Parts: sequence; structure tokens; C-alpha cells
Amino acid sequence: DPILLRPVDDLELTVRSANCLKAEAIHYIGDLVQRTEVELLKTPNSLTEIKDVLASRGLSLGMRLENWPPA
Amino acid sequence: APELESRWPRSVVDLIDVLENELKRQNVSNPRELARKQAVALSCFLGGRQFYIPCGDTILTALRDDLLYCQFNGRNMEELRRQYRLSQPQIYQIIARQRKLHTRRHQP
Amino acid sequence: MQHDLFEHDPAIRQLIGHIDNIPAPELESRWPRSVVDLIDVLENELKRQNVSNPRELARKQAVALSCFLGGRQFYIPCGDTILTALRDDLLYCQFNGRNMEELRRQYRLSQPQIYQIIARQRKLHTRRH
Amino acid sequence: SVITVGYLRLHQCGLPKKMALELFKPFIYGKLELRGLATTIKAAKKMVE
Amino acid sequence: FGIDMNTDYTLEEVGKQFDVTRERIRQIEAKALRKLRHPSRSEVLRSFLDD
Repeated sequence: DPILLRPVDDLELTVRSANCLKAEAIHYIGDLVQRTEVELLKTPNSLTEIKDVLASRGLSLGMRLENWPPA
Repeated sequence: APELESRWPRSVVDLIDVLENELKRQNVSNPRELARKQAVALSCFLGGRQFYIPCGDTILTALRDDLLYCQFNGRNMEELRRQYRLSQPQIYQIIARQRKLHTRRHQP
Repeated sequence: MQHDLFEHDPAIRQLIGHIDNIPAPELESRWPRSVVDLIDVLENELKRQNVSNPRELARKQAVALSCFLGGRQFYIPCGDTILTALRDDLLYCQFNGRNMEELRRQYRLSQPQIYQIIARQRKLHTRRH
Repeated sequence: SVITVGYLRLHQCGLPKKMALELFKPFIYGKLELRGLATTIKAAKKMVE
Repeated sequence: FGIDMNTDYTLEEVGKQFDVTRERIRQIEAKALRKLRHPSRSEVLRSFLDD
């Protein structure tokens, strides 16, 4: 998959979501797609603009990936 | 005496050391000789002319600015504001600017 | 011991050591035009000395130059004075206070001139610290 | 130069390489300028030296 | 400098043509002298210092 190796910078997302995600120091896309929706909602300020862009880019949270990160 | 120094080359001398302390700090071989030839180029480059040198940290802002964007980690907006004595507007501006900068780097 | 200008203010010193993480073309875009004319000129002599990283090193001198003379009114002479100044500086350094006669043969300058040279660089070697 | 024997073909002569650069020297200057290898003709003279 | 002319014109001679200003024309001269000394057009000219 040519997207797991690309960092978070390729989302063109909102400033609120961009600020919220990097508070936990996320650098790649794979760890976003690793965590499920039931823990990322504890961060203040987000629940209404990730699913649409993920579907537009053909990705979804909750799936499992082994050997991650592959370094 | 000051007017005598007005056209004095003392400024030339003052500079070889300005070059020295960075070259010695960066640890290159042979400070003095490198810096004098280094000055001679400026002399020929800038002989007998009015020149505005960017004054009063203006360059140092750009380097102060780069480090701050590196240490901006998303929720410490107060932390780097004390430690640079800057203000909320300054922080926001530098943040957005360097964000666009890196986005041009990651994106083609 | 790191005894020199950037020793007094490490903040400027660390900034000088932070330009490596920023590549040149974007950083020079934000800089005033004048220092851009400086850096390539400082670069021009550098490759003539066959020193590595001409772009990287040339930036380091430019920022330090702006650091001190930023805020200061600076004049430059040109012509024979420069190597006269260069000769004066070598005379001051070679001058160990015991080889003045050696310099009298190395530079062959009138006795009052030698004192003027010795005195003058002494002022230049006092204001820095 | 002195004359020595040639394996050579009927339309060829063996010309010493040391003489050739001297005889054609303007030709090398021009060709080397055209190739853009040296900025000026004096630089080309330095190269042939 | 008298390029492509029978003679060169001094500062007074060129003043009566364009402007009697002395320092102005002198500093335009210095402007040109720096603009030529930049290592973007001086690369070829630097090869003529040996002569």
C-alpha cells in the first residue's frame, strides 16, 4: 500500500483536526488508520471530517496491519 | 579622533575577528588566513559604496523562527511563548507560515 | 574552551548551528537581497580555497556578519589599505612583545609606526570582550 | 623531423603527437572554445600548456 | 570609459549631457561596478585577470 509510508502531511485537512492529531505526535498515516474511533474522541476538539476524507482517499479506521512500522 | 576613524580601516580589522569566532567555533583549519582573504573579497565587492546591512537581529529572526516551529508540538503554545518572550499573535503567525513551508516540502 | 564572540551569546551561536536542518533555497527566499549578494561572494572565495560545503559554510559567515554589525554603522575602505591592514594584523600577532626587532625585519616599519600599529590593534583587541 | 618506416596504409602518414598539438594549436583553441570547455582562449592556452 | 568612441568623457563632460549632478552620476557608476562584480556575470571576466 503506497499510503502507509506517506506522512500525515498528505491530508489537506482542517486546522482544528491538524492541531488535534499532532498533540499526540503522529507522523505517519498508518497509526491513524490503526487506532479506532472509540479512543481518539477523548482529545478535545473532530468527529465529523475524518470519515469523508478517508473514504475519498480509500482508507478507513479499525483495520489491522502487521509488521508496523516497517521502518 | 572619531572623525579621524570615520574613514579609518579599523572596521576592516574588526571584521577578521567577526569571521574568526564563527570559523573557530565551527572548527575549520587556520582561522586567520581564511578570514583575511574572506575579507578581501568583501573589500573588492563593496569598495567605496553605500550599503545597507540587515541590522538588529532581522536575520536572527529567521533562525529564531525555524527552531520555534520545530518545538511547536501542538499544545505548548504557552511554553515557547515564555521561553521566547513572544506573544500569541506572533506564535500563531510563525506557526501557520512554517506549516505552509513544510507542506510545500512534503507535497510535490 | 569556546572563547570568542558566539561564546557571550550562545542563542545566536545555536542559531548558527541550526541552519544545517534548513536547506538553502527556501531560507534565502526570506532573506533580504543584500546578504544574498554577500553569500555567493563569500562562496566565490571559498571554492577557490577548495573547502568543502561552500553553500553551507558561506551561510555561517553571513549570519555572524549580520549578527555583530546589525545595528552598527559600518564603513569599508578599499585598495592598498586592506593588505596594509592585513600586514598590520600579522605584525600585531607575530608581535609577542619580544620579537619587535624580528618584525622590524619582517615588516621593516618606522619605530613610531610600529607603536601606532601595536597601539591601534590593542584598541581593536579590547572592545570585543 | 627525422624520417622512419611504417603497417601503414598508402594514404596515411605517422605524425608525432607532440608535433600535432603544436601545428594545429589554433584549431584546438577554436574547437575547445566551441565545446565550451574553457571560458576564454587564454584558458585554452593554459590547458594546452 | 570611451568604449566605441574616439575619446572618453570625464565627469564634467558627461555632466553637461545628462545631469550636472556629480555624486549622482558617480554613484550610478558605483552601482554598475558592483553589478558587474557579482559572481553571476563576472565568471568569464575573472579569466582575464591573468592578463
